[PDB]
Amino acid sequence: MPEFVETPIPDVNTLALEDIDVSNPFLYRQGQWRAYFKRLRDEAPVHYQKNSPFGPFWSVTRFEDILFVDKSHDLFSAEPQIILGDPPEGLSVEMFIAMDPPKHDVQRSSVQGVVAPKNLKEMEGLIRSRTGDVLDSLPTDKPFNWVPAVSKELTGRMLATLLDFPYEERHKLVEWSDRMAGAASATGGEFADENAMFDDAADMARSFSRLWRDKEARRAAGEEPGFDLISLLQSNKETKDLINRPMEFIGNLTLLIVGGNDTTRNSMSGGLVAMNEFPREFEKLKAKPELIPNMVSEIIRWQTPLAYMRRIAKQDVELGGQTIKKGDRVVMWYASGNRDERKFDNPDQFIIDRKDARNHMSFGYGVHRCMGNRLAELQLRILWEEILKRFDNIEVVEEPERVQSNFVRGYSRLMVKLTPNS
Ligand code: HEM
Ligand SMILES: O=C(O)CCCCCCCCCCCO
Repeated sequence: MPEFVETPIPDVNTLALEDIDVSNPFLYRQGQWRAYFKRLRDEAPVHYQKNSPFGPFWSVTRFEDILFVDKSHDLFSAEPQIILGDPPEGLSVEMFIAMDPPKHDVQRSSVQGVVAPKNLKEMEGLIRSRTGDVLDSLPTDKPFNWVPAVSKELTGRMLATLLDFPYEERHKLVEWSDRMAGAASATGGEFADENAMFDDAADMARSFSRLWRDKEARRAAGEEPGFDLISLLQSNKETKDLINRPMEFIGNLTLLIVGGNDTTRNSMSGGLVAMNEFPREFEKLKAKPELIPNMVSEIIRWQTPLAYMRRIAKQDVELGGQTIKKGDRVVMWYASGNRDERKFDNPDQFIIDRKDARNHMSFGYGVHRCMGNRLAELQLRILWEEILKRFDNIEVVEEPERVQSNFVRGYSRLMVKLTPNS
């Protein structure tokens, strides 16, 4: 697993169509991703790259084509993986995000109760109060890094709540999730030490087993089950014994924590970046706070926290005037589709009252459409409500540092200065 070392990305018009390689995990940081995807959308909407560090792959970059691919599980498989590359040999974990129907459906239906409306309504007060306390704690006298202070802080707490994982150890959930989703061989991310991946897998399984048993014993001793996933699984006849199917046990708990880890964090960081590029939108918001839910959809579209999901063609498929061969990897570039002017007028503008913001494809479409979508939107809505209660302005004071990945579109440093109300 070689490290990816940053080099300057040239202008896309310097290249031949055939040599456009969008697997490069520095395209987002260097701010080249937009022009690169624009050339793909306009000149090669269904595009084969025969030569990449991850092997050959197709890129699908227009909004309508991505819908078709994502919705067509009869034609494209999500197995065995949904990142572009491969996980390191021997620590593939099976997750339903990378499974086809019918097995996908059974696994998803066994956990979906944790984000049912009535269950999210139970989490709401705790989300609000944490959000409030975090924001109350922030300094207003000087800049600070919003990423660890707010985005990661609130996210780590949410992950712990989802499993009733011991609160004081929540950092481990985030760490385990980062290392899994950031493997160099998978996404071109910064994690290239396979030993730490094996260590984490071992520790996770020890820690999740211990928790499962602890929660069984607590329930038997008469603690009321909570709104978490483990309580939910222990309530249903079908999942009461999930610990004895180790692959589904680890897979489902892992998927749930990875699912809302960097996505929600980067949505939280992202809206401040968008507000800084389009500061009028923040005045519009203060004047019409009822826009928050639509703004949340706009933040998610604009940021597009996951750039893609990957599929394999189950058979030959004609698309965009090209022939995708059975067995070929195909990458649905949501980051491109959400900036497709054929769908969205003024795609690169952040417009918090954009009429069709809700139609973004940041959550995908079809049978793998993000199961946590309402939980993400809930958290974002609450963040901005609580921001509006406290702050007349939120200024980004330094160019953000962006994460190295072809999959995560994220921020590691976001220096912010707050100005309180009165
Ligand atoms: C803004 C935040 C988020 C974004 C952008 C996001 C994005 C996605 C995407 C793109 C998919 C796959 C779509 C496809 O293949 O068609 C997905 C699946 C999933 N997400 Fe999220 N997600 C977010 C938040 C969350 C949260 C908070 C959770 C859980 C607590 C979560 C849990 C899941 C799960 C379980 C799946 C698997 C769905 C399936 O395979 O049926 N996500 N998410
Ligand atoms: O080793 C493996 O199988 C795991 C490597 C792939 C990591 C997949 C990350 C899943 C992202 C889920 C985001 C859903 O909101």
